[PDB]
Amino acid sequence: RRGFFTRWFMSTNHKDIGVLYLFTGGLVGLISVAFTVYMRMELMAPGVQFMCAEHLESGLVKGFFQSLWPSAVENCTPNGHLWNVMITGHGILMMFFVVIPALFGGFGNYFMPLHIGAPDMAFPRMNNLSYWLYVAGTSLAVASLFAPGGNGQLGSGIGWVLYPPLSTSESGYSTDLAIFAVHLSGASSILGAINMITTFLNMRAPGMTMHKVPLFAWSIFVTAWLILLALPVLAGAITMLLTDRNFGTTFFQPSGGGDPVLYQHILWFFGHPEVYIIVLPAFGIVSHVIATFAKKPIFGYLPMVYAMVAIGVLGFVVWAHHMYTAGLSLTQQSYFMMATMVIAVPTGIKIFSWIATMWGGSIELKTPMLWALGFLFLFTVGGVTGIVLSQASVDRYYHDTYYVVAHFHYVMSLGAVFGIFAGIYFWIGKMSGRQYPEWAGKLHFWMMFVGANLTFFPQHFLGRQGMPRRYIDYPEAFATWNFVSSLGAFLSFASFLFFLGVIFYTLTRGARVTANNYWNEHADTLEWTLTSPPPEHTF
Amino acid sequence: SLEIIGRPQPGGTGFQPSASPVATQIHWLDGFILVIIAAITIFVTLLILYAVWRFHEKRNKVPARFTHNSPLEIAWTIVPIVILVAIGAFSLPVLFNQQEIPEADVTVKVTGYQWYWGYEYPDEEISFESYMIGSPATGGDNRMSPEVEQQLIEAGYSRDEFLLATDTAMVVPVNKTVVVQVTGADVIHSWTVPAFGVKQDAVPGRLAQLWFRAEREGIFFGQCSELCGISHAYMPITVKVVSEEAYAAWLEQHHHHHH
Ligand code: HEA
Ligand code: HEA
Ligand SMILES: CCCCCCCCCCO[C@@H]1O[C@H](CO)[C@@H](O[C@H]2O[C@H](CO)[C@@H](O)[C@H](O)[C@H]2O)[C@H](O)[C@H]1O
Ligand SMILES: CCCCCCCCCCO[C@@H]1O[C@H](CO)[C@@H](O[C@H]2O[C@H](CO)[C@@H](O)[C@H](O)[C@H]2O)[C@H](O)[C@H]1O
Ligand SMILES: CCCCCCCCCCCCC
Ligand SMILES: CCCCCCCCCCCCC
Ligand SMILES: [Ca+2]
Ligand SMILES: [Cu+2]
Ligand SMILES: [Cu+2]
Ligand SMILES: [Cu+2]
Ligand SMILES: [Mg+2]
Ligand SMILES: [O-]
Repeated sequence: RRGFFTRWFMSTNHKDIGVLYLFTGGLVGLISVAFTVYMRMELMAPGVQFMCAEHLESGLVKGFFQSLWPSAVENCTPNGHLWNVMITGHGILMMFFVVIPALFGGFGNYFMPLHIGAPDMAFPRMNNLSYWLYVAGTSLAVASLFAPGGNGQLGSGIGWVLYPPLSTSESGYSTDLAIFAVHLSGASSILGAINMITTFLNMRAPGMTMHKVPLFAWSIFVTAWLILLALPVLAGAITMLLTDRNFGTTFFQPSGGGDPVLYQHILWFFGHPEVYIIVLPAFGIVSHVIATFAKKPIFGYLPMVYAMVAIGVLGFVVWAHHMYTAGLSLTQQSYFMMATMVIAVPTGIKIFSWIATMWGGSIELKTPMLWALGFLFLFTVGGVTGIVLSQASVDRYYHDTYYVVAHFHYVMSLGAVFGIFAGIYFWIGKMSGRQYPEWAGKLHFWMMFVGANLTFFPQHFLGRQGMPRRYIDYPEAFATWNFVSSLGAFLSFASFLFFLGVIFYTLTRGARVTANNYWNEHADTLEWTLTSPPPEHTF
Repeated sequence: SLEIIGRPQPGGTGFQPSASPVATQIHWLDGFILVIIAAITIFVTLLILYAVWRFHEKRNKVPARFTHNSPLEIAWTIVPIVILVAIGAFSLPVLFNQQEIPEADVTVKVTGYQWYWGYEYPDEEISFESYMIGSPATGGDNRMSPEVEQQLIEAGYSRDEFLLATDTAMVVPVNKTVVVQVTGADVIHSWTVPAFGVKQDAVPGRLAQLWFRAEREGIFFGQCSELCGISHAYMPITVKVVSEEAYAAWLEQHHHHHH
């Protein structure tokens, strides 16, 4: 009856929009991960072998294929701009167009209404628009890569956080396109957030009291508030960049009386909440998953809710720990350090509660549980290096080095992302009507576990040895751990391609789901009382 | 000649050597925090592995139902607080020592440009620019070549210092308090020397200060630490720390005698 476009892209139903966000997030994820393989190809060995200026004189296509095969150093003129563009593209895609659309826009849109017994979102057409603004933003971010940019080449080589005067002086209009992309991502997130909040407050089922709402729906609720405060502040920061670039203002230009550091305060006021926006929905998913496979209800439900609330609020008063070397007074540094340290307390409550949930349980090591258990261990590794970094005295050394990179990839790529995979394996039977093959989920898990640890753990070493961020090339002494890191990245990439094969097989040939609840009775939230997939109109 | 001290070493896993009291404090503080965070991480990991081993479904077929344990829930809020307070107690004094600028024996004003550093010694009326050996300024294109290698050797280095070595160095006397004032000329750069435990952004329109006192003579390298465009990877920092007498000799070499 309905064509493929009408069935999916035109749908205003939360479950369909959820699925659209998941697939799209996965596709943009694949693109951004491919950038990192190329990045790690260049970082595998000292000397520049792939990112040669000589490749610019060929076509876009033949230049692309030339770029993939290594040249001798003496035939390769280093092109730092390509490196800077790849790095910026990878970061912007991840932070605006991958993990939050997957967790918040994807699982958030899909499961939050199911969890509270709501038939749909408050504003279903607004929900559909949110998705289109997301795709439009992604399209512009991607377009920026092929638009006239810095140094008379294509693309913006300015870092995902767009610091001026670099970002305000970058030639071409590629940077303006990236700014518009981020505006459109922001709008997408705000529309989503308005829906989540209105639905959560006004559309819970009869009897569904606030203290009976499942933890994932709480995580999405808290996340939406952060978005409402954080994203308009960013829209301001980047609009100021656009006006300095195009409309004669001098907000961040010292010649006109501006201050580059003012941008940083406004940016990081969004930039820290951003990372709690990323990880909270993953906290939610981990809670549902551990409770299910430990066959035991969540330990400390109320502390779990209040911890996420405390994390969200604290996330707004710590931003200048990204600015310890930017010219902050000793007083500001001391405050922001101590404020930041407080965040470990509510986060520790959650980690310990998850372990206490497992304690005395009957633990089933199915694929979704492996991801959640990995999350506990790996998010802890990343969280503690965050605490190290909060110490401004130690951050003097670590700032703008690969130790920071190691920190954030542990919490994001071995944390938030493990949360995404946990949710995918937990819920694919429910969303699709077909179950994944257990052995392949487990192989995926172990390949990713070994690969991602090999990729990022050695970056701590590189950072301690003083390797800076955003470098196309490095002193020879950094060779060993860069080589190991790159091997890890390649193994990680294989695991991801395998994963995509697992999803393809699942959705085409996977064993049909014959039960509303194909796990166990401790998967005790409303989606498990519905069919697999749930009916078009639910409740 | 001068010993090369402030540099990364092959396969290294620790900090670069310390050559200042500030760097030594960082090494101590990070070592202290590392023991603590390793303990915490090992604790969390062992608890997870134990729980899985102990309460695996083939071993424990009947799950418990508890969702509370006040004594424990209090302990695991309070203990993290104590640890954080302990870390803060040692961390704040180090921070204060880093950021309280003492009286200068030597004052250097550093400016970051795309893509090189400028040094001015206002007490000595000395001013000069410092480019990577291998940079276009020195005839190169930011890669190793037989010319670059010969240039590194002539300057007192080897091919191993490529990307670290500059054509000119910031020279200072050993055991003297150096105050460095850092600013940017165009975009933000960042001036750093790992061996000294210092790093300060070079922001256009702002003059920021840092200090160090080098405790041994030698050569110490840093690298630009705020992305600043195409040659971010290719504008390093060389500091040579020398005797009071060798420092004077270098000053006189810069003195113009016009009549
Ligand atoms: C998922 C995203 C995410 C998350 C959740 C976090 C969480 C945290 N982050 Fe991180 N961070 C990033 C992503 C994230 N970060 C990114 C992308 C950057 C780089 C930005 C850029 O420049 O591009 C960054 C950079 C960054 C900096 C700036 C570093 C620099 O540029 O020099 C700092 C400074 O303090 C910091 C700190 C912290 C802290 C303290 C936490 C805390 O929330 C973590 C708390 C968790 C734990 C502590 C572990 C579990 C707790 C226990 C087991 C209890 C017991 C523990 C103790 C008593 C310590 N991070
Ligand atoms: C979500 C956040 C995220 C993730 C997942 C990743 C993933 C990876 N990152 Fe990235 N990284 C950033 C965010 C992220 N990165 C940011 C913000 C920067 C800063 C850029 C800047 O400096 O401006 C950065 C920078 C950065 C650098 C430093 C560049 C530099 O300073 O010069 C490096 C270096 O190796 C790197 C490597 C990798 C690798 C090898 C992977 C991966 O290949 C690791 C393996 C992981 C997988 C194979 C799985 C990925 C799965 C998903 C993403 C989920 C997809 C969605 C669904 C399935 C629904 N990244
Ligand atoms: C005694 C016999 C005398 C015969 C003399 C005539 C033969 C000359 C052929 C030289 O060999 C060339 O070497 C290049 C450099 O290795 C190759 O470039 C290729 O490989 C390079 C690797 O450095 C890349 O940089 C280049 O872009 C890519 O085109 C190129 O294809 C290859 O033909
Ligand atoms: C499933 C996903 C798989 C991802 C794809 C992985 C691609 C990895 C292949 C990279 O190829 C290597 O690149 C090195 C450069 O980094 C070369 O180093 C050598 O050659 C260089 C000259 O090109 C020299 O400068 C080096 O010192 C020397 O070690 C090496 O020969 C070459 O084989
Ligand atoms: C239990 C049936 C086994 C079917 C195997 C599905 C795994 C798909 C692997 C795809 C790999 C693509 C690179
Ligand atoms: C919780 C993991 C923190 C990562 C820090 C790695 C440092 C280990 C290197 C020890 C050698 C230093 C002398
Ligand atoms: Ca290379
Ligand atoms: Cu932050
Ligand atoms: Cu610079
Ligand atoms: Cu730079
Ligand atoms: Mg910086
Ligand atoms: O952050």
